[PDB]
Amino acid sequence: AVGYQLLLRMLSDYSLEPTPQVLSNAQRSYDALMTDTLVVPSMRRRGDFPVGQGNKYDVFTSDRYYPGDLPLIDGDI
Amino acid sequence: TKLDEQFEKYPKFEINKVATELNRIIAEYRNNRITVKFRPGDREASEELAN
Repeated sequence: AVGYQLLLRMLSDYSLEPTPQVLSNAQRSYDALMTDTLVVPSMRRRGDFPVGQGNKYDVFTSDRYYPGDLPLIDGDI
Repeated sequence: TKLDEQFEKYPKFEINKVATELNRIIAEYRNNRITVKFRPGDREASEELAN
């Protein structure tokens, strides 16, 4: 993918044009590279969303609402 | 689930709707309580014994 993109960039230096097959190969390689670096951020909750009584917020977990941030032990924001 | 390297839990809301009839039955009993009663027989002194 890197080689094909670099060739596409430097083709104009020597006054050439890219044939459609080269473009298709470069597109396929770029798609293959972009596949390997997906993110999918997977959005979190709101922050004031209630936590139901089914989670036993009285004894199991002290908080009764969704945090909205990473809990820690000593950094404590 | 992990949910981007955490352990956020599913919301679990509870709306109790099955205790209404149970409370109604309990109130029905507590409004009219029952106990043990002794009935007399066909003798000369069964009434005093039952009392």
